[PDB]
Amino acid sequence: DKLTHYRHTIQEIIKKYYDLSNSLPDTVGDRLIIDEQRDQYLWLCCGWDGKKRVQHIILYLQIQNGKIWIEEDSTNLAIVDEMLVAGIPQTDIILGFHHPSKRG
Amino acid sequence: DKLTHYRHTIQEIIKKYYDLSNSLPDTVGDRLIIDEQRDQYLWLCCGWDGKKRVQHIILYLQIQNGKIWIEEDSTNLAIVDEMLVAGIPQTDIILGFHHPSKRGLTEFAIA
Repeated sequence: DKLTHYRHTIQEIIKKYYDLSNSLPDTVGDRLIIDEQRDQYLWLCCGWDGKKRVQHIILYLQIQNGKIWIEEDSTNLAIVDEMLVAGIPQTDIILGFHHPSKRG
Repeated sequence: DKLTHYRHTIQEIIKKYYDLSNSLPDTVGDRLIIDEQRDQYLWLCCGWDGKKRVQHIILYLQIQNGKIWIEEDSTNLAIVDEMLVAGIPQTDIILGFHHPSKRGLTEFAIA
Protein backbone atom coordinates (compact mmCIF):
# COMPACT_ATOMS: atom_id res chain seq x y z
CA ASP A 1 0.00 0.00 0.00
CA LYS A 2 2.67 2.47 1.25
CA LEU A 3 5.34 0.81 -0.91
CA THR A 4 3.01 0.94 -3.98
CA HIS A 5 2.71 4.74 -3.58
CA TYR A 6 6.47 5.17 -2.90
CA ARG A 7 7.28 3.13 -6.06
CA HIS A 8 4.84 5.12 -8.24
CA THR A 9 6.26 8.47 -6.91
CA ILE A 10 9.94 7.54 -7.50
CA GLN A 11 9.24 6.41 -11.07
CA GLU A 12 7.27 9.58 -11.92
CA ILE A 13 9.95 11.81 -10.36
CA ILE A 14 12.92 10.02 -12.00
CA LYS A 15 11.06 10.02 -15.37
CA LYS A 16 10.32 13.81 -15.01
CA TYR A 17 13.99 14.78 -14.50
CA TYR A 18 15.23 12.27 -17.18
CA ASP A 19 12.79 13.76 -19.77
CA LEU A 20 13.69 17.36 -18.74
CA SER A 21 17.42 16.64 -19.51
CA ASN A 22 16.74 15.26 -23.07
CA SER A 23 13.35 16.95 -23.98
CA LEU A 24 25.40 8.01 -33.13
CA PRO A 25 25.28 5.34 -30.31
CA ASP A 26 28.75 6.49 -28.90
CA THR A 27 28.09 10.15 -28.17
CA VAL A 28 27.28 10.60 -24.43
CA GLY A 29 23.58 9.58 -24.04
CA ASP A 30 21.22 9.22 -21.06
CA ARG A 31 19.84 5.82 -19.97
CA LEU A 32 17.07 5.06 -17.47
CA ILE A 33 17.28 1.73 -15.56
CA ILE A 34 14.09 1.01 -13.52
CA ASP A 35 13.86 -2.28 -11.56
CA GLU A 36 10.50 -2.64 -9.74
CA GLN A 37 11.40 -6.16 -8.44
CA ARG A 38 14.49 -4.91 -6.57
CA ASP A 39 13.27 -1.31 -6.05
CA GLN A 40 16.32 0.18 -7.83
CA TYR A 41 15.81 3.38 -9.92
CA LEU A 42 18.78 4.86 -11.79
CA TRP A 43 19.59 7.42 -14.42
CA LEU A 44 23.11 7.48 -15.88
CA CYS A 45 24.84 8.86 -18.95
CA CYS A 46 27.30 6.80 -21.01
CA GLY A 47 29.43 7.25 -24.12
CA TRP A 48 32.58 8.95 -25.39
CA ASP A 49 33.58 12.62 -25.39
CA GLY A 50 36.36 12.35 -28.01
CA LYS A 51 38.88 9.92 -26.46
CA LYS A 52 37.42 10.34 -22.89
CA ARG A 53 35.11 7.55 -21.62
CA VAL A 54 31.99 8.99 -19.91
CA GLN A 55 30.02 6.71 -17.49
CA HIS A 56 28.30 8.80 -14.83
CA ILE A 57 25.37 8.18 -12.42
CA ILE A 58 23.10 11.27 -12.44
CA LEU A 59 20.20 10.18 -10.21
CA TYR A 60 19.98 7.00 -8.07
CA LEU A 61 17.21 5.97 -5.66
CA GLN A 62 16.25 2.73 -3.93
CA ILE A 63 13.59 1.47 -1.51
CA GLN A 64 14.88 -0.62 1.46
CA ASN A 65 13.26 -1.35 4.85
CA GLY A 66 10.26 0.70 3.67
CA LYS A 67 12.36 3.88 3.15
CA ILE A 68 13.56 5.83 0.09
CA TRP A 69 17.35 6.14 -0.09
CA ILE A 70 18.54 9.02 -2.27
CA GLU A 71 21.99 7.68 -3.28
CA GLU A 72 22.74 10.33 -5.95
CA ASP A 73 20.91 13.64 -6.55
CA SER A 74 21.30 16.01 -9.53
CA THR A 75 18.36 18.25 -8.46
CA ASN A 76 19.58 20.20 -5.35
CA LEU A 77 16.86 18.41 -3.29
CA ALA A 78 13.99 19.34 -5.69
CA ILE A 79 13.20 15.56 -5.79
CA VAL A 80 12.82 15.55 -1.96
CA ASP A 81 10.50 18.58 -2.27
CA GLU A 82 8.33 16.57 -4.76
CA MET A 83 8.30 13.51 -2.38
CA LEU A 84 7.00 15.70 0.50
CA VAL A 85 4.27 17.14 -1.83
CA ALA A 86 3.42 13.46 -2.63
CA GLY A 87 2.79 12.90 1.18
CA ILE A 88 5.98 10.92 1.83
CA PRO A 89 7.04 11.71 5.46
CA GLN A 90 10.64 12.95 5.84
CA THR A 91 11.45 10.07 8.23
CA ASP A 92 10.89 7.71 5.21
CA ILE A 93 13.43 9.64 3.06
CA ILE A 94 17.19 9.01 3.68
CA LEU A 95 19.95 11.11 2.06
CA GLY A 96 22.38 8.24 1.22
CA PHE A 97 24.83 10.75 -0.28
CA HIS A 98 25.34 12.65 3.08
CA HIS A 99 27.41 10.63 5.64
CA PRO A 100 25.49 8.56 8.34
CA SER A 101 27.12 10.72 11.09
CA LYS A 102 25.03 13.82 10.01
CA ARG A 103 21.56 12.08 10.25
CA GLY A 104 21.27 10.92 13.91
CA ASP B 1 13.07 -14.72 -30.78
CA LYS B 2 16.63 -13.33 -31.29
CA LEU B 3 15.94 -10.57 -28.71
CA THR B 4 14.20 -12.87 -26.12
CA HIS B 5 17.18 -15.30 -26.30
CA TYR B 6 19.63 -12.36 -25.87
CA ARG B 7 17.60 -11.02 -22.88
CA HIS B 8 17.56 -14.46 -21.16
CA THR B 9 21.29 -14.96 -21.89
CA ILE B 10 22.53 -11.63 -20.50
CA GLN B 11 20.16 -11.83 -17.43
CA GLU B 12 21.46 -15.35 -16.67
CA ILE B 13 25.09 -14.09 -17.15
CA ILE B 14 24.74 -10.93 -14.96
CA LYS B 15 23.07 -12.95 -12.11
CA LYS B 16 25.78 -15.70 -12.36
CA TYR B 17 28.71 -13.30 -11.77
CA TYR B 18 26.65 -11.30 -9.20
CA ASP B 19 25.94 -14.47 -7.11
CA LEU B 20 29.54 -15.70 -7.65
CA SER B 21 30.95 -12.43 -6.13
CA ASN B 22 28.50 -12.00 -3.13
CA SER B 23 26.63 -15.07 -1.66
CA LEU B 24 23.15 -3.09 7.13
CA PRO B 25 22.13 -0.46 4.45
CA ASP B 26 24.99 2.17 4.82
CA THR B 27 27.91 -0.29 4.22
CA VAL B 28 29.40 -0.77 0.73
CA GLY B 29 27.03 -3.34 -0.76
CA ASP B 30 26.30 -4.67 -4.22
CA ARG B 31 22.97 -3.94 -5.98
CA LEU B 32 21.53 -5.48 -9.19
CA ILE B 33 19.34 -3.27 -11.47
CA ILE B 34 17.59 -5.19 -14.26
CA ASP B 35 15.24 -3.35 -16.66
CA GLU B 36 13.79 -5.78 -19.26
CA GLN B 37 11.49 -3.08 -20.78
CA ARG B 38 14.47 -0.77 -21.56
CA ASP B 39 17.11 -3.61 -21.93
CA GLN B 40 19.43 -2.09 -19.30
CA TYR B 41 21.23 -4.54 -16.98
CA LEU B 42 23.53 -3.15 -14.29
CA TRP B 43 25.48 -4.31 -11.25
CA LEU B 44 26.99 -1.67 -8.97
CA CYS B 45 28.29 -1.31 -5.42
CA CYS B 46 27.29 1.63 -3.23
CA GLY B 47 27.91 2.79 0.35
CA TRP B 48 30.53 4.31 2.65
CA ASP B 49 34.12 3.14 3.38
CA GLY B 50 34.45 5.28 6.58
CA LYS B 51 34.24 8.90 5.25
CA LYS B 52 34.78 7.74 1.59
CA ARG B 53 31.66 7.63 -0.64
CA VAL B 54 31.70 4.50 -2.87
CA GLN B 55 29.42 4.44 -5.97
CA HIS B 56 30.96 2.16 -8.58
CA ILE B 57 29.61 0.33 -11.69
CA ILE B 58 30.92 -3.30 -11.76
CA LEU B 59 29.08 -4.70 -14.81
CA TYR B 60 26.84 -2.86 -17.26
CA LEU B 61 25.17 -4.39 -20.31
CA GLN B 62 22.51 -3.07 -22.69
CA ILE B 63 20.74 -4.41 -25.81
CA GLN B 64 20.60 -1.65 -28.48
CA ASN B 65 19.62 -2.07 -32.19
CA GLY B 66 19.65 -5.88 -31.81
CA LYS B 67 23.22 -5.98 -30.35
CA ILE B 68 24.65 -6.56 -26.85
CA TRP B 69 26.77 -3.60 -25.65
CA ILE B 70 29.23 -4.44 -22.83
CA GLU B 71 29.62 -0.92 -21.35
CA GLU B 72 31.53 -2.02 -18.21
CA ASP B 73 33.13 -5.37 -17.40
CA SER B 74 34.80 -6.79 -14.24
CA THR B 75 35.48 -10.37 -15.57
CA ASN B 76 38.38 -9.65 -18.03
CA LEU B 77 36.01 -10.75 -20.87
CA ALA B 78 34.96 -14.08 -19.17
CA ILE B 79 31.32 -13.00 -19.88
CA VAL B 80 32.04 -12.91 -23.69
CA ASP B 81 32.86 -16.67 -23.61
CA GLU B 82 29.46 -17.29 -21.97
CA MET B 83 27.67 -15.31 -24.74
CA LEU B 84 29.50 -17.22 -27.55
CA VAL B 85 28.63 -20.54 -25.78
CA ALA B 86 24.96 -19.28 -25.78
CA GLY B 87 25.09 -18.93 -29.65
CA ILE B 88 25.44 -15.13 -29.69
CA PRO B 89 27.73 -14.32 -32.67
CA GLN B 90 30.72 -11.94 -32.16
CA THR B 91 29.11 -9.51 -34.69
CA ASP B 92 26.23 -8.91 -32.15
CA ILE B 93 28.64 -8.11 -29.19
CA ILE B 94 30.06 -4.51 -28.89
CA LEU B 95 32.74 -3.55 -26.37
CA GLY B 96 31.34 -0.14 -25.45
CA PHE B 97 34.19 0.27 -22.92
CA HIS B 98 36.69 0.16 -25.89
CA HIS B 99 36.92 3.50 -27.80
CA PRO B 100 34.89 3.27 -31.15
CA SER B 101 38.15 3.48 -33.17
CA LYS B 102 39.65 0.48 -31.20
CA ARG B 103 36.75 -2.02 -31.81
CA GLY B 104 38.00 -3.38 -35.14
CA LEU B 105 41.26 -4.55 -33.41
CA THR B 106 39.28 -7.20 -31.46
CA GLU B 107 37.01 -9.93 -33.02
CA PHE B 108 33.71 -8.14 -31.93
CA ALA B 109 31.32 -5.59 -33.53
CA ILE B 110 32.13 -1.85 -33.96
CA ALA B 111 28.46 -0.65 -34.02
